Amino acid sequence: PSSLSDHRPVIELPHCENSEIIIRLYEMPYFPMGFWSRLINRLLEISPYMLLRPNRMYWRQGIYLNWSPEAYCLVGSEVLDNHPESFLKITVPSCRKGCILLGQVVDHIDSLMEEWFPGLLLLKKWALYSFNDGEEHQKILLDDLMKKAEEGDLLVNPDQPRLTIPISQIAPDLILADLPRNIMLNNDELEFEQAPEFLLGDGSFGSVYRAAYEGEEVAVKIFNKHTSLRLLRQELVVLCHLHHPSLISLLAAGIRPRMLVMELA
Amino acid sequence: VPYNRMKLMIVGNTGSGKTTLLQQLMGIDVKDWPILVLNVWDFAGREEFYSTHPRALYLAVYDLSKGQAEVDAMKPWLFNIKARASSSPVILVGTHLDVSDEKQRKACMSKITKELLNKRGFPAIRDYHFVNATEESDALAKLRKTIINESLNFKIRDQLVVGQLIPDCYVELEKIILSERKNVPIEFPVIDRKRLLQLVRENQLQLDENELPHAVHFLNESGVLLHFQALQLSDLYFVEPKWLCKIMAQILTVGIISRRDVEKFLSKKRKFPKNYMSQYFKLLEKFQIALPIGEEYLLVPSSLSDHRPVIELPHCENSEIIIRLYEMPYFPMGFWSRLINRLLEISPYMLLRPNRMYWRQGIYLNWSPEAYCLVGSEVLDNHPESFLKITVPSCRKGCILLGQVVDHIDSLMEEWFPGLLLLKKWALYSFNDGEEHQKILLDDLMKKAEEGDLLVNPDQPRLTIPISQIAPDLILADLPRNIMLNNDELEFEQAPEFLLGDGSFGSVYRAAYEGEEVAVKIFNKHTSLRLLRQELVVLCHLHHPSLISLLAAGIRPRMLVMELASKGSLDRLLQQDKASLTRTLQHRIALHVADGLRYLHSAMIIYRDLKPHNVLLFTLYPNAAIIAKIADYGPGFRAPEVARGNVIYNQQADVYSFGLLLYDILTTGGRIVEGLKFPNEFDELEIQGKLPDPVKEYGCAPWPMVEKLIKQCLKENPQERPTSAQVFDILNSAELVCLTRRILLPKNVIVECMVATHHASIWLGCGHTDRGQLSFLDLNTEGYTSEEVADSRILCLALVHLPVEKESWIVSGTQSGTLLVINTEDGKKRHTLEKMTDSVTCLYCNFLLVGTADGKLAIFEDKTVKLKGAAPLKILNIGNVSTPLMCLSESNVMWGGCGTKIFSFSNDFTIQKLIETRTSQLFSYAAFSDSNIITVVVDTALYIAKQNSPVVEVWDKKTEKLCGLIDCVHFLREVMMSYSGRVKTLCLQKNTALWIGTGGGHILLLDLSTRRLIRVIYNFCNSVRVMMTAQLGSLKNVMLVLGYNREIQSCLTVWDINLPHEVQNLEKHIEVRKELAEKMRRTS
Amino acid sequence: LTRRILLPKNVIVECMVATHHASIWLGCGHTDRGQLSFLDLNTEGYTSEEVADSRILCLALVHLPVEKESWIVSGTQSGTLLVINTEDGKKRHTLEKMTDSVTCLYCNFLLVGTADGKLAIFEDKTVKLKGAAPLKILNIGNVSTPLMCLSESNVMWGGCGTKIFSFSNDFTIQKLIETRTSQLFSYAAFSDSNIITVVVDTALYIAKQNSPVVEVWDKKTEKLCGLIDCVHFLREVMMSYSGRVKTLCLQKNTALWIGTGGGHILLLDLSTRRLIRVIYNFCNSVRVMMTAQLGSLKNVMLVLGYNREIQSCLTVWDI
Ligand SMILES: Nc1nc2c(ncn2[C@@H]2O[C@H](COP(=O)(O)OP(=O)(O)O)[C@@H](O)[C@H]2O)c(=O)[nH]1
Ligand SMILES: [Mg+2]
Repeated sequence: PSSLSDHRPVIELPHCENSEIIIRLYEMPYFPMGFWSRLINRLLEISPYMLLRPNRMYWRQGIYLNWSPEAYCLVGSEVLDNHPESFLKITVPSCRKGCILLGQVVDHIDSLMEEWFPGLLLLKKWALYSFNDGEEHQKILLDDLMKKAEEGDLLVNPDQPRLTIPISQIAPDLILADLPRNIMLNNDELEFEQAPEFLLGDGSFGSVYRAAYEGEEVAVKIFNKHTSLRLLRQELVVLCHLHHPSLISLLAAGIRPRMLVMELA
Repeated sequence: VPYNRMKLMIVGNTGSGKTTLLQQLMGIDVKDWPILVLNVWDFAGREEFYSTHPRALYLAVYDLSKGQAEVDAMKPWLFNIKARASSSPVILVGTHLDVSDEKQRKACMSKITKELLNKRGFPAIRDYHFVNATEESDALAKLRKTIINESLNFKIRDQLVVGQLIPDCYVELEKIILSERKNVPIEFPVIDRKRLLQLVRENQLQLDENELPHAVHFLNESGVLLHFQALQLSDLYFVEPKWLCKIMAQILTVGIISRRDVEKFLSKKRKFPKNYMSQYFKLLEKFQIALPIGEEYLLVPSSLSDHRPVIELPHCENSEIIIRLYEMPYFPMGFWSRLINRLLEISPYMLLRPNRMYWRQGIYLNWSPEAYCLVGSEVLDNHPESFLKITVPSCRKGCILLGQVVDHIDSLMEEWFPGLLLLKKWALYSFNDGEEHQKILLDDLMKKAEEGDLLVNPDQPRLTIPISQIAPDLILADLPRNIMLNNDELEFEQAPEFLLGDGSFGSVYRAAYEGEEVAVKIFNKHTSLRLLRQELVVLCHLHHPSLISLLAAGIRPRMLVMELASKGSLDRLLQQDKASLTRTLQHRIALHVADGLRYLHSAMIIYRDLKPHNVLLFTLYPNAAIIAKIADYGPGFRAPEVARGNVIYNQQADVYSFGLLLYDILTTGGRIVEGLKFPNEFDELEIQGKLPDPVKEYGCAPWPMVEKLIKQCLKENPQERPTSAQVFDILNSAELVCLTRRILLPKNVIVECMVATHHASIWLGCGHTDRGQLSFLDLNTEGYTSEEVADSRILCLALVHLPVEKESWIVSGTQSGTLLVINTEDGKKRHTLEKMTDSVTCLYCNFLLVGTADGKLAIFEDKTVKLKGAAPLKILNIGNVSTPLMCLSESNVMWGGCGTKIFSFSNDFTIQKLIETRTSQLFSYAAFSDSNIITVVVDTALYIAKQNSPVVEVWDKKTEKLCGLIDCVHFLREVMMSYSGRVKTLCLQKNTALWIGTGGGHILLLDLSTRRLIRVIYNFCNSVRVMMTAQLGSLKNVMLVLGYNREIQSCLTVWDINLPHEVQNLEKHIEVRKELAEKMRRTS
Repeated sequence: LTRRILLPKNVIVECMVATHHASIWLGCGHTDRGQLSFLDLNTEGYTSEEVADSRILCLALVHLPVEKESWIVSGTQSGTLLVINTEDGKKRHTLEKMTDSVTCLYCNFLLVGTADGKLAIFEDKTVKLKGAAPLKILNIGNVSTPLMCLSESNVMWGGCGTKIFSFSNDFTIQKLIETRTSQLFSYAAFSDSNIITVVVDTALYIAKQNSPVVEVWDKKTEKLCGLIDCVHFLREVMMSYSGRVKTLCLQKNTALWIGTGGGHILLLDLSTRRLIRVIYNFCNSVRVMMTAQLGSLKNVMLVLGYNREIQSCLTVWDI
């Protein structure tokens, strides 16, 4: 109900320690009233089962949702002392179900950034993290995190190498661990040469080649430095629940190469 | 102080004129009469109080113009008076003399000189008068003088017997309370605030355990307030007499009435809490105002029609029915309402509901033409004595009904109308249908029952009757088939060598029955039959595995054949064979006793006698279905509460007694039992409740859980003590059995690592401070010390044992990367080995393996480490600056964790395989898979726990493949942010038990052969830090679990390594006996 | 045949014997003196003549085809035995008076059961003598324990008090079963009772006085084989029906007829112990039942009872 105030109820949560949760921040000074009405309309679509209608508590500029002690998802606006630039904050527990809830939410937020703010892409994406429970969190610009995601290593403290953090915890929606089990790319089965002899076609995202995934010729979409990672999962969203004999099915994704594997015949 | 107040009880029948008598002299109208202040209670109407809740003088008032008939009517009143206060004075006053000819006066005069003044059974009427009218009279002047002088004489009589006079001195504080209770203004005068009122008046009679009970006792006897002591509205609900009497009397007058309609009226009359209303109804029962019929109805005995409804019984010929008569001089007041309450529960099927009818003076139950029952009053001409008649049809069900009826009648009289036990019992019979019945006393039939003969007509031998038809309750024909005595099985001699014991009931002999050892109770000329049947009633309907059952009864020689214990009583075992008394046996005994108590308490039976002398053992074999039983269900070992001799027994008394039994079991020496030999200290000790620490005082091996159970059980306050149901639940625990020790560490001490000495003490690290501090725990004395030994914080400890060189050293790896090596036999021998290039993350040792934070593995030669500054044999680079080594396991090939890879080593320290486990992310969740390995357990598969994972990975070392996942969250998800589900440590036992510690205070026991949850051990502490497997100095294997208990508290818990087995075995044990309980109860 | 034979109003019968060759002798229970009545089944005729001072307790037929004569022995309350020739009612003989009253008779030789538990045995042709002494006398019970059931079905089963006897060819007690041990089953008031009727085939069927059940005993091991619950069967039927057993008759095809004290007669199959059929409301109270053949040799059941105005009724029931 849009008639509600921006009240934020004192709800005791599970997963109170820093390592118990995932925190994603979206910075922008102001999100023109109506933004959160559109946001909640798209937030009231979240359901990890699709890959239950819990005691959600709408906060006008965000929502509680609740889900379960095991997996929950809080989304809403925030502001800090001496930090007038407002921001969105997402809190899910550090687990796959939380990752799923997060992944669906961040896609809804970005689709809103495309919808409510066409062409704006402000909207700074930060991974909030800590090397020790009870300590102060630090922020990673996801652009730099993606530079490190390419490496596939942990966040390594250069001054104290003894402190390292899994990138997948830092940003669960960066590495596709929340996919339906049947489409996680088996890197030991994707016999993809990437040579011109395998070229089938192309597109704005990059190029289409062929590969012997699990011994079968499949089509492969290489997101060749044309907004990779992002477009890849957005396509996966379209592919999810897309089931018809006349259509090209998904034969596993592949976030590490940014190469979607599709039906070829 | 010299209390000068006395009660005046005025009794008589309605219309006597007794109130106006009182008026001139000066349910129940209560007023003071200062003369000496009398508390006058005028029983105006039929106030059952004289029987429902009976320093007083009785004034018996009757109408002389009615005559001798009225005199006889007063016999029940006199009986009742004698029955509760035979020593109290009675003044008999005839009224209406001004309308009664002296003919009646002298007729009644002679009547009382012949039948009351000189007749036993009545409370020796002290004096008497006749009064013309309540206008005034010389007779009344004399009566006043008589009342005064006689009440003085009475108190003199009390001084002669009781020791108290009309100025007897009572504690002044009780007198004060009387005044405090006088001053009470409450809308619904029910008092609980009395505790506060005690505190208002300073605090007098401060002995709540003794003086308080005496004050209350006094307050009822003195006529001040009302306790109602098994009601819920009893102890904490003191009620104004005026309301109790008024409201209940009114409701009677406001005959079957539904409960609900009564509730409706009551809720408008006086808005009582529904809780109080449930008690209200219970009070109506206890005060004989109304009896429960169905759960929705009340009988309301008073006012029931007194015109016995026309009932035509089936069966007419003499031989078709059985008749029993009870001759009485008069029925006691309330006799019938009490009798009815008992008879309503009769049923020939307890081993469709009956068409019940009520006469006030009788009950008719129908059921079926096959079996029905009529009980009611009948009177014959020329036979002043009133009497009961019981009629049942002559068949087995009819017999069963008869047995129940006569058992209730005799029990009624024993409890409520003793003195009669008069009650001439007659049986009716005839030798030919169509003729008249003949009477015979049951005593004579018992004489014939002993002969076993037919009743034979002394004039004509051709006419005989099979005794059973006349009296099927003299011969035990109403027994369950299961307990009829088979005379071809029972084999006994009654010879001296078989005598097991005796008592007021007769004697007990050892015998054989169906090839088994049994005990035979013989009622050898001790008011038998009645005692026999009482025991039969109690024994039947109690069918629990922990009780001694009945193995057939037989009237022919009047016997009860019961189970004989094989190993004898506990007391003997305690003093004769401690070797049998193992920890396992002891626990099982405690369970079996607790069950018996739970059962008997649910059966509303207070045992009142739990001592070692009453516990019987049927086999010392620890793993048996039934081991201990409680004898004879239905000294200096008393609860301090009941030890006062001024309270009533209840379940809490038994619980306290149980606790003492448990204490006695704990100390197998029976040390407090040995204390009995000096009873002057023993009985008082228990009264004091100041028992010594069973461990420290007697040298008894620790047994926590039980130790606190005893403390919880033996509390001074009855309301604080645990219920017997709860006691059992506590005893029903594998944790109870297997927890052996618990040592708390000093406040604000944090231990991050442990090394037990395999030979009885533990070396402890210390992560509380930021300084290399080494602590030490002595398990033999629970001693504790600590000293700073290094600069940076100690991370890992390891024991170097050189039995060849006869020495051993503690290797302390720390944050600085140094290795401090200290001789266990000499604290002065401290030295440092070659410093590592990074901190030490783990140690293992033969070669001393040092795993450092930079992924480097140093290997030191076995003895070489003795030298200061010694270098390692060789050094390997496994990981890197960001991938530290964290685990060296071995169960002679090494396995271990390095970042996210699993390595393995040969005896030449060469790498035999680097298994990258990152690929497990295809299953589970990538942030769990991608995390540093904490520990590696090596069995027939590898068990991997990673940092902050909730999932344990199972790997096939033979093919290097993921073979399964263990979801710890799932297991605790099944259990109803302490539930983090984070895996802390893994220990593995070669009997398939897998021990998994976690973030919260839980330990999971899994079955390696099936990957299944055996049990969740929990509410251990705040968080589990480390777990070790270690052999004690007794060679017993235990788990050493060190945890946090945030108030930074930490502690060491020692568990019996066989916990997994105890969990399963106990569960089985409990279930088997559960089934047996149902088996027994169902047979009946 | 089911012939409903009615006798004169207030006629009461205490004993019955039929000539197995078509007529029945009946004892006049309604009188105060031994009167002997006689029913002619061929013409439905009925008469009576005085035979004794005391009443008749039991009648029996003595037949000597070698002598071409037959007699009715009258066992009376007096203990005397009057022998009455049926070919000549005036030709009467006398057997030695018993020590007590005669409860039962069975006739080669005549067995005489008495109230004091004795069994006199009179040699067949002593029936022609007056003041004749018995062949042999057995001491079975006593004054408190009467002998009452003589059931040959070639040895004699004896019902005396609570014990079952079996007598040899020379009157030796072959077997003795005290049935008081049956109290473990049933109910003591029934178990402990005088035995009235004993029926024997493969097992013994014991009807005790005032019992609603029949005991079944194993003649081969002397053990209780089972119980027949008559009142149960009447319970199955949808103070007139007390269920007390009055008489047991048994045909070789296991047809056990149980006459009760009411108007019902229970026919039961002893090969399965299963109720076959109840005769409903035969009379108000069945007294005795006898298996016999008519003049046509038709096998009928002589069901004698009362329709209480005592209306004695004999139905010549169709077997
Ligand atoms: N003639 C006469 N009648 C009396 C005497 N005392 C009482 N009664 C009558 O009895 C009545 C009092 O009865 P009460 O005491 O209220 O009834 P109770 O409590 O049921 O006995 C009054 O009517 C009196 O006049 C008396 O001395 N003489
Ligand atoms: Mg009055």
